[PDB]
Amino acid sequence: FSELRNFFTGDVVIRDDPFDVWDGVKATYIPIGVHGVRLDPNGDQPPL
Amino acid sequence: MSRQMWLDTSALLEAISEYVVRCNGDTFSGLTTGDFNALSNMFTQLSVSSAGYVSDPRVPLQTMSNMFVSFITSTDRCGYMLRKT
Repeated sequence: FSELRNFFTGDVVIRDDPFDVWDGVKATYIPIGVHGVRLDPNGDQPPL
Repeated sequence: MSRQMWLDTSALLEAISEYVVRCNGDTFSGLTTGDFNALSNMFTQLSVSSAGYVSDPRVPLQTMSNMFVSFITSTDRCGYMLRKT
């Protein structure tokens, strides 16, 4: 009988409490920080 | 006029020089340089007559020197600048 058992012996490992699974998330981004006044780099443009 | 008015204009002409020096050999085809922008605008401020883009900045700069020599020579004209006040 021993051999018959040892053949039919195989282990498995399972987590006691199932994982809690969620759905995806809409990655929404919002603004942050304060903006100051940036002046044009070239200055007044040539005429005509 | 005012001594101040002369200095101010000198400073302008003296500035035009500065930028002419800056723009020398830096005037390329597709570029727009803050320097050339300044220069071309200053070329405008000279002549009370007109304000169109100066295609040849030599012209007005010349007319100005000429007008000046012709002024600074005749004591009847530039006399007022020789007063104590």
